[PDB]
Amino acid sequence: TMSPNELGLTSAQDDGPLGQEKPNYFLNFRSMNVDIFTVSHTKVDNLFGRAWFFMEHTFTNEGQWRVPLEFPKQGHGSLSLLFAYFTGELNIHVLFLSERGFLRVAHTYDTSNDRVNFLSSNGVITVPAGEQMTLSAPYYSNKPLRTVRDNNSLGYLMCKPFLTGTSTGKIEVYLSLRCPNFFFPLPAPKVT
Amino acid sequence: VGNEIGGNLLTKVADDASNILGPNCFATTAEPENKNVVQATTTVNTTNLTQHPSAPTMPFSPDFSNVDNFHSMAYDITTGDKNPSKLVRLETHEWTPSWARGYQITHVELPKVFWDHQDKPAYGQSRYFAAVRCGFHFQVQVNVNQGTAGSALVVYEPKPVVTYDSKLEFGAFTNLPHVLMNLAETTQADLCIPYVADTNYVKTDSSDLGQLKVYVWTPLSIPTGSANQVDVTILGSLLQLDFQNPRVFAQDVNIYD
Amino acid sequence: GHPIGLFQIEVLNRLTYNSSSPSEVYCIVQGKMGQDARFFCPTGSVVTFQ
Amino acid sequence: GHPIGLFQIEVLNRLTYNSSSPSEVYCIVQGKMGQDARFFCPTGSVVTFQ
RNA sequence: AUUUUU
Repeated sequence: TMSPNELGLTSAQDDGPLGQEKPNYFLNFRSMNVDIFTVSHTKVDNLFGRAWFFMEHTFTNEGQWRVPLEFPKQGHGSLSLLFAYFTGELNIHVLFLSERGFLRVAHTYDTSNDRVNFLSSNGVITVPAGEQMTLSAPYYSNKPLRTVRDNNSLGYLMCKPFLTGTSTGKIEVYLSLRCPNFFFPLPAPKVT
Repeated sequence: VGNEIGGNLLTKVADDASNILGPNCFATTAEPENKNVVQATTTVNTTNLTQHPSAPTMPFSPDFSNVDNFHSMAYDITTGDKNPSKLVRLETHEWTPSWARGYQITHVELPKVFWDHQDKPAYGQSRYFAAVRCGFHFQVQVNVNQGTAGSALVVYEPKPVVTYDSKLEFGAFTNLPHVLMNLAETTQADLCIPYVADTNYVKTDSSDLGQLKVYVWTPLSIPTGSANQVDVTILGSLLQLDFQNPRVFAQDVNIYD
Repeated sequence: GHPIGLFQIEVLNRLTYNSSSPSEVYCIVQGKMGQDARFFCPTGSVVTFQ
Repeated sequence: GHPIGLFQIEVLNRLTYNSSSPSEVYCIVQGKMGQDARFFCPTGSVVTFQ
């Protein structure tokens, strides 16, 4: 039968270990699980499998664009802030808004700003002018886990546009992740 | 007999006065989560007694193996443990030419020499224990060019010998674990010495358990052109180590009577 | 959107005490989702965290 | 002969109390031999009992 | 790592 513990009478100091799926009941009530969709939208793989805006850059020259990729404190991706460590594939969505040209895109977890000066083997995919691509950067990190908060939690993204004439433009970037491994959930964030 | 029956004297009554709509009340009685118990926890030489314990906690689906499966540190897991038994340089003196036979080249305070400086692998632990019981493995090294010749006596002298050293006849020291090592023939001597004393344990940081010495069997015959600076080095390893008596940090404690 | 409901904690029996015990105590209210909890559509954000 | 060792009882957490309880208590230290205790040679006496 | 889907 039902114990008084499952009827509401408990002790907060006896909750450890963390993660106790204890059932709560009372007459005329029982946990009822009803599904509306064929699958879950709470699963990490599904939720995060959907991109979210990151930032935009307006180029004028053929200079390079180096930016510390990090988890959002803004979109639905904020749900990541509930975790401390991450590891797995990273999907980067880049939109190359230009009349005539090409956009070199690369990604690395390497902090050194000189290993990027060349782009030899940092994944120089080419998005023709007015096009957009979605490259999935592997976990080529030198650290087993990525603190989820760091201003560079995610590796740096590089964008060296190869323009042809006076043409200029802007590169909007949004991103998601493929199968994410989050660990050791931390306390909920505050609001600004 | 009473004082707990609150569950089946309310759960049943309703179950007895229930209609097609079922019982209109359910009552369950049991013991509180915070029961009258006592918990005891023991770590190395420690015991924590608590009479008001609480449910222990821990992270989600935790892994306490504590072993890095990637081995970011390629070493044996027991490296830190065995570290203090590691081979180390105990001494290095210079064989000054023109030293008659029997002359003592260099000595070494056993076993406190393994904690000779704070830079000794064993120095760390040695400080938290007053008693010691260990075995030794010495390797006295002496290098000399082929042109030169000579011989040194590497011998282990227990406290008994060290005490009455002058009363003993040199040339008979070959009765003790030694290595008459003829230069120009051998560059290193090996000596395996077990725990030797008149007491089960020796006070840490003591000269007890004897000491290893190196004498001049036959003085160095160094030709004219040949070099004249021969160095004698004493290396030591602990075949087996054992620190028992706990004590304050490096405080002289008397295990003896 | 719409509130979850009205939450009220009324006094039933005055908190009793004695010479060496407090005449008033502190209370904490926590909240979580049930074992049948579910979330469905992800939408935009209404606030910015830090 | 040689002492058994240094015996020290330090305070870890101040003895708490209330209006009707003592602010300090009495303590007693007893000593005995373990189940592996043994004595060996009988010797002369160093003191005289009564 | 059915850690694309069954």
